[PDB]
Amino acid sequence: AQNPNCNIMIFHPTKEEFNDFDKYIAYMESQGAHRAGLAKIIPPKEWKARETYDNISEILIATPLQQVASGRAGVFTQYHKKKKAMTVGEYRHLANSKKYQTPPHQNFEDLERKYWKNRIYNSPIYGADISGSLFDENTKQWNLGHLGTIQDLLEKECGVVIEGVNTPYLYFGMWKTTFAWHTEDMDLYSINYLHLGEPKTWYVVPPEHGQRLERLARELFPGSSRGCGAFLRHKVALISPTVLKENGIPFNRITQEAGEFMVTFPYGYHAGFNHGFNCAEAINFATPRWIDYGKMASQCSCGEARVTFSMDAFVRILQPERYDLWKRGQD
Ligand SMILES: Cc1ccc(C(N)=O)cn1
Ligand SMILES: O=C(O)CNC(=O)C(=O)O
Ligand code: NI
Ligand SMILES: [Zn+2]
Repeated sequence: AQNPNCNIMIFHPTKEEFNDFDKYIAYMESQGAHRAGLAKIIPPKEWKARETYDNISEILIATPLQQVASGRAGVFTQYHKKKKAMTVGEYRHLANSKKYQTPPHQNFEDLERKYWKNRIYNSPIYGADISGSLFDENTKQWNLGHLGTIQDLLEKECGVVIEGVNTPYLYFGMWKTTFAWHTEDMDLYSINYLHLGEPKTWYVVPPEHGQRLERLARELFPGSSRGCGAFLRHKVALISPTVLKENGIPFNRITQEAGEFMVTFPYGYHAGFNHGFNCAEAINFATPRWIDYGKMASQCSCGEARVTFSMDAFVRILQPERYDLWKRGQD
């Protein structure tokens, strides 16, 4: 078996290898990449996402989210307090202000130490889940707005015909902005391109060990667990690498820099944080190997987790028994 220790693999496709997205994902998996839950892909040197990022400042963040933490440094939840709209120009200025800017640090490891030591004592503002794309329309390779849709994958594999669409989202981050432990909706893949700015550090649990993380989460957040059998779907829980190590949870970490892609694989739990002002673009996608994961995916039915329009059809077709109770939570 390839990659039995479930290490995060890093790929360097040539421009020739970068033409066929599906084929390269399949290649990565032939090398065992999916066992880690996360892979890095460094684009060929000839490739560019867009010519320049001039005027990005005009983009509106309609609902910036202030990420307020509760708990202890290594085990906490965050809730999102909605703030007034601001442009990316205003957001960038805020990110770079004395109150919010990245502190002096020696290297990535020093900054990681500072993050887990001090995260809960601050409330950074995240510009998350903004529908849109920053890829040039003339970028033909790995353009996250030009991928085959999940609906077409389901149609090709299963012959089913469903409503729904599948578009990218933009994420504007600053120092300490955080994504909580989660898998994707319906345990889909995700792909994430860091367009510009400071790095993003990722933590990931191998899919074959995801239930170990769930078990620990139920122990660490017992009230949340009683409220919902799938509460990690709420995307509010953080657990530090130190606490994961103390509890024997297998995981890996890696830092993504501007110009790099990350792919998360079905049922690969991940969490992380931003180093400073940056902009990422991400979208969910599917492959034939995903279908079985979609069938098995656990759902939030307490009503907390956000349900996109398109997820309805996935649950309806892949999980018809769950559908009625699940939509009872959506509506
Ligand atoms: C605590 C918890 C959260 C989410 C899930 C899941 N399978 O989605 C399971 N257990
Ligand atoms: O970049 C972020 O803030 C969160 N991204 C993801 O969880 C992802 O790409 O799957
Ligand atoms: Ni994700
Ligand atoms: Zn729930």
